[PDB]
Amino acid sequence: AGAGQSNDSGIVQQQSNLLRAIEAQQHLLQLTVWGIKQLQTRVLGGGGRWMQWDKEISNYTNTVYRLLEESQNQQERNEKDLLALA
Amino acid sequence: AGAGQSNDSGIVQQQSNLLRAIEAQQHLLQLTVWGIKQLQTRVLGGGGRWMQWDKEISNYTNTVYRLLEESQNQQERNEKDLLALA
Amino acid sequence: AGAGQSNDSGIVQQQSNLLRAIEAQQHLLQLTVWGIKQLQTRVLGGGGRWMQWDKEISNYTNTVYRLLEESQNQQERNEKDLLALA
Repeated sequence: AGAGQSNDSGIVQQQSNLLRAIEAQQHLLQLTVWGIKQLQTRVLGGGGRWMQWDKEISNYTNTVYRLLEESQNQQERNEKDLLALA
Repeated sequence: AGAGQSNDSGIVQQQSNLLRAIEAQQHLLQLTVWGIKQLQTRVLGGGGRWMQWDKEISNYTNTVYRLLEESQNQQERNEKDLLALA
Repeated sequence: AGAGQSNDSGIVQQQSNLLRAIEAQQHLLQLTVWGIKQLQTRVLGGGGRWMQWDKEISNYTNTVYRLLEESQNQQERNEKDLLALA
């Protein structure tokens, strides 16, 4: 009962934790993309398949962004709902 | 009570969100591996430590895959169980 | 009721699953950083912006680590709390 609330609070906290981890990993991913681009641009050039790659990176980066936004909104909703619990 | 159900529904939705985010990040990871392979193959060759790297990438990619599969199954189970709630 | 416990157990299991996935992806990330470093060191050298990059990678890697540690602790707490449920 009170046991239930504490558990729920712990699970909601845990979702915040995991969201935070995925966010930091997204920044790591973008840092790796930067490094690869610095090498590809310098070593390879040249265009074409790398244009495919660039757009593919962009597409997936944007879906992660949208997912993280949706997850942020859901997190605040969940935290609000947790706080209204009897 | 009904408050509890809404919270639970929100937490389950949140797990789906995070699963989706991790899936998209996995695709980003594979895109970065592709780019690194394109450079390594071209610049470095050559074999050996990069064979270690390739198998290491494969091993970890496979555990993520298996984890995502297990997570998908768990998600459907959770969603089924949520729906059976009184 | 018992329905509630099973759901909660499923959600806690699901958090463990996602934590595991993020952990494996972190190892993949470090493997990609290794490969990029092997190319940058060989092709580019040279220092400076790559020193920025190295510290940036380090900073974010450390926050993921700390987040994963915090998430591990939260997971054990949640699992303990789940087990004390009536």
